[PDB]
Amino acid sequence: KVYNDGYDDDNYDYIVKNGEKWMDRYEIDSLIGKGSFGQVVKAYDRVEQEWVAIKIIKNKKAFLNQAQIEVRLLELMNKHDTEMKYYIVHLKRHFMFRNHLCLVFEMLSYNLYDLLRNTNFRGVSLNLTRKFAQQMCTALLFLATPELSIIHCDLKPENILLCNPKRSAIKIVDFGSSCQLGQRIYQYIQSRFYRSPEVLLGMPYDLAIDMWSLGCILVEMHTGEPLFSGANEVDQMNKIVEVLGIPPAHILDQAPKARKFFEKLPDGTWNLKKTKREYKPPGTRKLHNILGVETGGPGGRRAGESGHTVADYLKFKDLILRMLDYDPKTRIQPYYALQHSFFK
Ligand SMILES: FC(F)(F)Oc1cccc(-c2cnc3ccc(-c4ccncc4)nn23)c1
Ligand SMILES: [Cl-]
Repeated sequence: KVYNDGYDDDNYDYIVKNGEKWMDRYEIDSLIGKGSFGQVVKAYDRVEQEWVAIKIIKNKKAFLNQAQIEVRLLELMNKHDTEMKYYIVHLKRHFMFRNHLCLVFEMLSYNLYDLLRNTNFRGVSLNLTRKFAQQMCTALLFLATPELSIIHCDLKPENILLCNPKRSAIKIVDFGSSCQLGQRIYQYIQSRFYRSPEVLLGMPYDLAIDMWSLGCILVEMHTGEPLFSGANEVDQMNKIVEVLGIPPAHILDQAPKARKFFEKLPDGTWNLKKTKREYKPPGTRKLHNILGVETGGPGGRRAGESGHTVADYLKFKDLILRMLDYDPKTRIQPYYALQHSFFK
């Protein structure tokens, strides 16, 4: 019958019903949320006797194909992360159910965007930020293992989950957009706020694009707001240039999409194309002041508060700037990010 025998909605999602029992094994409790891939559902595994989160993929070839890549990437991670000490959500198994691929995960709590909303977008503390930063650098270290070389390609606050509302532990979720070094190279990957300059410029990219995203995420987690909130690629590039200046000439010379944001003057120098919206001149929106290094943190909301010293902010800003290096050949890599003084 049409609509998968009446089991699916107009968006190829399985219509979730509380209390349903799948495979005479999973007792579905309730829907947790939806994403572009489909839905995540809270369930009780009768066999293992534990709560699980089941990701129900949309009943559509394009989404099924992405989930098949995710399964392959998580299974290859499990072969190297059997202790699970590396901070990636753990896939327990998968199965097909009513023409939906279902991935069974350990149950986690809500995501880092939800954590910001509980904060009313005032940000979490610098100490909590440091703890988040340390775990994500360790995760990026694990993904950089040569036999893995996995690029997540969609790091953002909604793709990082707390294990538990009362603890600082986090895990990275959702590898449906992910890939390994040496596969297809795409335009328009990564969520726009977190999209690296390499990808905007249509250049080849590697694991460093996740570090760029990480840098943007960490500032957001403390300020409460995206660092670079582009409405489109040109706005996105221009907002990056406000904080970090014009990209180096050697990179723009190599960039296939450079002329979409920049032009060369007769003397050979690269300048922003003018499109209305007017931007701060390049490099004048100093991150020193977005973080309010000498002025009580973002918006002054940390004035008079311990664990927020000027030296802490100077170390934080230094680490962030290394993560937002324009050149992916020198952008700080996970191993050395973990030796930065912000963590000592
Ligand atoms: F927003 C939606 F994701 F739809 O629903 C949500 C929203 C807030 C949390 C979760 C949640 C709780 N415990 C887990 C474990 C894994 C996963 C996951 C794995 C792979 N890909 C995506 C998610 N999610 N999850 C799912
Ligand atoms: Cl600065």
